[PDB]
Amino acid sequence: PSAFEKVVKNVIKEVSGSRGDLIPVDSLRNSTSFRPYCLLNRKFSSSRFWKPRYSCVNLSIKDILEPSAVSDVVDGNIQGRVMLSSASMNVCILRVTQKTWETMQHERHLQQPENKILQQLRSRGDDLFVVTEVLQTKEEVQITKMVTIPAGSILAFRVAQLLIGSKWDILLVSDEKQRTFDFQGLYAEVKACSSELESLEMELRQQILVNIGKILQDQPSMEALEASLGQGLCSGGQVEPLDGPAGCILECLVLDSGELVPELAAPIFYLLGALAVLSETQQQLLAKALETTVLSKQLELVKHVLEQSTPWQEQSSVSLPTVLLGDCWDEKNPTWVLLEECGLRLQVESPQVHWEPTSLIPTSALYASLFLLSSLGQ
Repeated sequence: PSAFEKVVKNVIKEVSGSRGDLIPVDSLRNSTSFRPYCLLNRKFSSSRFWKPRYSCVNLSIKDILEPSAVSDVVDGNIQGRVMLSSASMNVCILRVTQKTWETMQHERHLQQPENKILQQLRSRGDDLFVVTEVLQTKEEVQITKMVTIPAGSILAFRVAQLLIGSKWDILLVSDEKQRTFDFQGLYAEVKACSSELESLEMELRQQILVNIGKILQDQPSMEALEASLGQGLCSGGQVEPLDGPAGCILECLVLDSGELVPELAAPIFYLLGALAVLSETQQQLLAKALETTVLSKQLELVKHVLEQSTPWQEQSSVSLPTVLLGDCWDEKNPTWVLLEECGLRLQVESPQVHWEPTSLIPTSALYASLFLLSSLGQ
């Protein structure tokens, strides 16, 4: 949360919606992408405890069906005003009624001859969502570096997964199971995964670690890596070789031909997703600790924060064994920042951490990342 993630976290927290998942916007330069009726894709989701970043398809919805338009954005419901941490800013929300969704679901139907993007997306198994309610600004606001935010700038949005095939329809109710085209289970997932890694050759492991530690400093490598893995997996066939440390890992999963080994590549697809959700500063600091054992502690602390925050709906608090980290626990401690960039606010006095529901998804993966990376090196 550098500069502009702060005012967005204020607005989504004060008037948070108990009707559905209110996803926050990330960059102010990308806010136009997430307008109502617009489209976003998210990669495959082989887990329940997280769902990686929603990425913008850079397309609306009137252009996937037959006749073009979308229709129009309805429901200006001005959010009156908010409190900040000048200091008096009015925001507004833009929604599209399910009535207009269902008439346009019956008015226009799917455009079949779409193979440019619709086929590039199903080729990987990616979920597809439409932006269904959005929260934008009314006032041209100037907040303190000084920054200006123009009228209509979007600050958060609600999405609706839609599935394809014979009929297109919208999922206003977020069913995490249908695809487009407790902690007991969490440990069950990440331990079932770490099983298929505990059967790998020794220097096989250490090569993937250092190569992952290499692409830990460069996301585009990871995005393409996560891409090749998803393309080759739920479709089969041959994967095109890749360069850089993205390629040096890829070469560990193609047989001799370009075809992947599922028992050996889906788990790295998994770990990859667990790294997808991390913060830039977060994944960077994680890169230097791969070659050490100071992951088991990080694992064990994070295991704590999630084993003591159950049930995961109520804004709870947890105390942590400061004694375990060895080093003086403070604002410049590794595990402090891992959890702070994880969306939690910490303090030295017990209870040390303040766990929110917003950070179940990120903290989830922070455990998984630490579980598997620590699982390679034993």
